[PDB]
Amino acid sequence: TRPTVRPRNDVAHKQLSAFGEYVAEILPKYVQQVQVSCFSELEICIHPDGVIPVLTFLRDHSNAQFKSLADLTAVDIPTRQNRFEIVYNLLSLRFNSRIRVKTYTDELTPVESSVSVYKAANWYEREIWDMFGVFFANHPDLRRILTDYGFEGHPFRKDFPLSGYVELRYDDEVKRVVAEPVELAQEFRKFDLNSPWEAFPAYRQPPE
Amino acid sequence: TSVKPIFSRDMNEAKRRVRELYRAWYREVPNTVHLFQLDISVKQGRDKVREMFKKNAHVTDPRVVDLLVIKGKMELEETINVWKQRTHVMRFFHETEAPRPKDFLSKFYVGHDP
Amino acid sequence: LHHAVIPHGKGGRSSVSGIVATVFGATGFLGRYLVNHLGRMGSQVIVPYRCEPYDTMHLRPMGDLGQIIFMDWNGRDKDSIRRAVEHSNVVINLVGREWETKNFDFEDVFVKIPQAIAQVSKEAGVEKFIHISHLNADIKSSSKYLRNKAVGEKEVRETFPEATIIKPADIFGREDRFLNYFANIRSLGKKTVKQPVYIVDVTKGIINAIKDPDARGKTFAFVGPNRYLLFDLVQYVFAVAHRPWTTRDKVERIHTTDRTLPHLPGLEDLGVQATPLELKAIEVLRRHRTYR
Amino acid sequence: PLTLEGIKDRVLYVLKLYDKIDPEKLSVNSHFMKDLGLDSLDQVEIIMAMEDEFGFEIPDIDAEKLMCPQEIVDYIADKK
Amino acid sequence: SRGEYVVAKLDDLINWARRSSLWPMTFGLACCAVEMMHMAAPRYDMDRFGVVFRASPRQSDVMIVAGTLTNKMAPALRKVYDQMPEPRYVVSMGSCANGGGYYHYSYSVVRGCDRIVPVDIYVPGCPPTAEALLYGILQLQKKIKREKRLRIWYRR
Ligand SMILES: NC(=O)C1=CN([C@@H]2O[C@H](COP(=O)(O)OP(=O)(O)OC[C@H]3O[C@@H](n4cnc5c(N)ncnc54)[C@H](OP(=O)(O)O)[C@@H]3O)[C@@H](O)[C@H]2O)C=CC1
Ligand code: SF4
Repeated sequence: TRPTVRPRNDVAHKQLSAFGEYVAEILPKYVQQVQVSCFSELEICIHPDGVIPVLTFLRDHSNAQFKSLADLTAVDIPTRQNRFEIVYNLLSLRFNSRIRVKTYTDELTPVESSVSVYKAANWYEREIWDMFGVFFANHPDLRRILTDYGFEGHPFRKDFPLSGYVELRYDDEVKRVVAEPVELAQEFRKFDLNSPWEAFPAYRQPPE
Repeated sequence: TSVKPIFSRDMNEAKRRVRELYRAWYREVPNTVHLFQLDISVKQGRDKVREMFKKNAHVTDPRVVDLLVIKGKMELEETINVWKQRTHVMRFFHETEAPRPKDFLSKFYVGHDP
Repeated sequence: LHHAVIPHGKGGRSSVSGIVATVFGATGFLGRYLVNHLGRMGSQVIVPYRCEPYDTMHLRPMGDLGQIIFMDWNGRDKDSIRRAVEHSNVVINLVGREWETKNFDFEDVFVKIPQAIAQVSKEAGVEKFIHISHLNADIKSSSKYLRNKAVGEKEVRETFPEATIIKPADIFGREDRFLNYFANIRSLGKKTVKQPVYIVDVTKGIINAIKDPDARGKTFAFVGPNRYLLFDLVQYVFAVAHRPWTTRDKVERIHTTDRTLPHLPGLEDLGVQATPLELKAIEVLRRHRTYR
Repeated sequence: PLTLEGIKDRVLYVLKLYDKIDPEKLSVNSHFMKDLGLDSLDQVEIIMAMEDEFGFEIPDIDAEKLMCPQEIVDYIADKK
Repeated sequence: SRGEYVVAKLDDLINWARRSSLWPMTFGLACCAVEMMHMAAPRYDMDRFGVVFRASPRQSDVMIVAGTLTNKMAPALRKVYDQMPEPRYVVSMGSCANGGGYYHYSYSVVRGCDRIVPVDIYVPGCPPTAEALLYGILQLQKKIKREKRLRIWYRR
C-alpha cells in the first residue's frame, strides 16, 4: 500500500483528461475514443481519414507542440473488420507529456503516409510496409527493409509461422546458395500456459 | 464495401499497368542476364517471366492486381540495381531438384503424404 | 529391413531414406558430387580417406547434423576395409589414380583393390554393390587404363556376379580433367570420334540405379547423345574460351574412340533426362580475361 | 520509300522471326487474339517487339489497339 | 630412410610456420565482435601469438565467424569465404554462429554456420570468454600440429 504499490498521480491525470477532452471537442470530425489508463498516458483513437490533419494539429496549435515521434506500429490483431493498428507515440519538448495516436485500418485500404510532416517516419513507413502490408499512398520510396530481397510474405503476421517457408543451404553442384522447404531439427514444443480460475476479475467483458 | 482504390478505377488500367510491367520485364531480361553472368539462355528467362505472369490468372480485384504490379515494380527496381544478386535470380529458377512428385502412386510409395 | 531404416517425410535434411551408403574414393571429383547428391537425399554416408583431411572437411557441410562419417584405410590392409563395410546397406567403388605413383602402378590398383573390397562386401551380405568402369575397356592394346579396368570388370563379375557395373563415357562437369587439358594450351592435326556425358545426369542415373531394383547383374551405360568429331569439339571449346604429372595415356584415351553397344540399356530406359553440353560448357569454359 | 510495301514485308519477316507463332499463318485479316489463339501476353510481346525492331515509341493505348498485322502496317505507314 | 626423414623434417618445418601466426580477418557480425575486440585487450593479448588483425580477406589465414548469421548476410559470408589463400580454416565463435543458439528458429537465421562453410574449430558460449577464444586458437594450432601433409604426399 504505502510500500510496494506504485503510487498513482492525480493532477497529471486530471490535466491529461482535460487535454483529451479538449482535443476531442475541438476536432469533431476525427474522434472516436479518448482514454486514460492508470499510469496516465493519453490515448486518442482515430478513423483513418484525417491522419495528416491530426498530426499537423498535434505538431502546432501552440498549446501542444509534440515534436518527437515514435514507432508508427500497425499492431496486428485478428477477428476484426480492421486488423491493423497504426500507433503513433508522441513526446513534447516544452511540456513533458506523452500521447498515443492510434488510428485503425484493414489489410488493403491505404493511409496518407505522414512522412511529409514528420521526416522521421520515412524509414519507419518503409519498414512497416515490408513487415505488415499497410500500403502508403503519397510516399517517395517503398523498398524492403529488415527482410531478404527474394523473401516475401510480410512475416510479422499471425499467418506466417515462427519458422519460415524458406531455408538456405549451400551446394557445390551449382556452387551457390539454394533455398529449400524448411526442415527443423527440433519440434519447438509449444507450452500450454493458459491458466484457469479468473486471472483478472475486473476485466470481464459481458458474456455472450 | 465502397473501398478506396489504389491505382485503377476498373480492370482497364489494371490490365494496362500489368502489361506495362510485362513490357518492362521483357526489355529487362537481356541487360541483367548479360550483366550478372548467368548460365541460362535469354529465352528461358523470358519464358519463366511469362510463366510467373501465367501463374496469377485467377486474380480479380483491382486492389490486388495493382498490388501485384507494385511488387513487380519494386522487384524490377531491385533488379535494375544490383541490390539483389545471382543467388536471388537463380532462386527464381528452380534448378536444384527437388523432383518431388504428384502421382498418387508416387505419393503412395514415397508416402505419408496426401 | 530394420526399424529406423524405413523412409520418412519429405526429401532432404533428415529424411532417413532406405539406404545407408558406403562410398569408396570420393576425395576426388565424381564421388564428391555423388556424396553431394546423397546429402541432398539425406542418408548416412560412410566414407574413408587416407589423405589430408582438407577434402573431407570440404565435404563436411553436405549432410545434415552428424550424418556423414569418416574413417581411414590403405591399399595394404583388410581390417580397415572390413570395418568400413561392417554395416552397409549400399556400397559403391570408385577408385583409380590417372598417373603412376612410386608405389601404386596402373597395375594392381584395379586388380588388388576391387577384389578385396567386393569380396568382403559379398561376405558382408550387402545388396547392389556398384562399381565404376570406363567406356570401351577392352583387352585390346594401346590402353593400360582400359585393359586394367577390363580386368577389374572381370574380377567384379567373377566374385559377387550380380554387382552393378556402370560404364559412362567421358564426363564433363565443373572440375573436369580432360576438358581442362583441352583448355590447357600454350600445332597438331588429328581426328577421332568422341561423345561425352554430363556429370549430374550421370549421378542421377547412379542414384536411380542404387535405389531402383531390377537393375542388378546387367551392366549399365551412360552416354550423352552428341556423336560428333574431335575437331568440331576443339573448335567449339576454343570458340567458347575465345583463344586462337601427365602421360600420353591421356592422348591415347582422347584419340581412342566412342563406340556404342546396343546390348545394354542407357539413359531413357533407366529414366533420367539427358542434357547436352552447351550451357554447362559455357559454365566450365571460364578463366578468359574480358569477354563475358 | 516507306510506303505500305516495305513496312508490310519487314513486319512479315520479323513475325517469321518471332518465336511462338504457331503456325506462321500470316494474314492481313488475321486478328490473332480471337482467331489464331495468341494471348494478350503474346500480343504485347509482338507490339513492343515491333517497337524494338523498327517502330516509334508506340504508347500504351496505341500499343494496345493494334491487335492484328493490318493495323500495324497502317500505323507504321501512317506515322512514317 | 633418408628420403622419408627429410620429408618429415620439412613437413614439421612448414607446419610450424603455419601454426605460428594465423592472422585472421575481422569479420565480427554481432556482440561476439565485441568479445573479439576484448580479445584485442591488453589483459589478454593476441599479438603474443601472432594473431594480428588484417582486414582484407585475401590474406587472412582463418575466418572467425562471430555474430548471428542471417539469410540476408549468408551470400556475402560465403562470397567472402570462397576467395582466400588456399589453406583456410573457420573458427565459429559463439552460440549464434555454431548451431543457431537463441535464434535457432525464427526465419532469416541459418541454423548454424555449418550449412554454409566447413567449420573446423567450434568455441561455444554467449559470449565465449576471451580465455576460451584463445584456447580455441591454441587447439586450432594443435590441429596444425597434426597435418602430416608432406608425409601423406610422399607415401602416396
Ligand atoms: N567417364 C568415365 O567413365 C571415367 C570414370 N573414371 C572413374 O571415376 C572415378 C572418378 O574419376 P576421376 O576424376 O578420374 O578421379 P578422382 O580423383 O575423382 O577419384 C579417384 C579416387 O581414387 C582414390 N585412390 C586412387 N588410388 C588410391 C590409393 N592407392 N589409395 C587410396 N585411394 C586411392 C583417390 O584418393 P585420393 O585423391 O585421396 O588420393 C580418389 O578418391 C574414378 O574411380 C575413375 O576410375 C575416371 C575417368 C573417366
Ligand atoms: S552468441 Fe551471444 S555474444 Fe555472441 S553474437 Fe550471439 S548473442 Fe552476441
